[PDB]
Amino acid sequence: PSKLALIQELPDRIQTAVEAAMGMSYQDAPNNVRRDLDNLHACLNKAKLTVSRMVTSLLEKPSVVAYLEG
Amino acid sequence: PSKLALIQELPDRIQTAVEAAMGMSYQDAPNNVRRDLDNLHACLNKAKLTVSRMVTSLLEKPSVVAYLEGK
RNA sequence: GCAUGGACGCGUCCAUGC
RNA sequence: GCAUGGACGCGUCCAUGC
Repeated sequence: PSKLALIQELPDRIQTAVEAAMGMSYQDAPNNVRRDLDNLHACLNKAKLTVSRMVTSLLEKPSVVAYLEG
Repeated sequence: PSKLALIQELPDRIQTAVEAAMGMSYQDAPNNVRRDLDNLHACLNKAKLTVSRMVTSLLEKPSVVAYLEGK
């Protein structure tokens, strides 16, 4: 795969690494563990959004884009 | 794949999604582009570290592990 | 109270782009 | 000015251990 692709695929690959964990349910979990698992969801969500934002920043830099392809 | 395994695999599933981009070399690129891609690396290493620290912090809590296991 | 992890708010500084 | 990322400081909330 080309470098431009390597970066464009980041947000999705990360989507994949994480979808299983934050796709599981903890309806029976106690209030204190429910809060901790919710904190995990927030942590993953923020890592997901950050990478996503980072890549959008990278692909809006005409310089970075030019290099990634020629 | 139980709930416990589901969470234990995180740091690894994350390394996977990220190693391709991170193995990529850009040492032939211009200085400003080299800087942004270093910032990319800095950024991704922090995401991996945050998640790992989160998972470890979680798996050290007897209350949460008990739940994930099934007790 | 001490420490750890995360989220969030305020500010300082560094880099990059427009 | 705007945007993104990183470092640092201060503060708030949650959780855990002692």
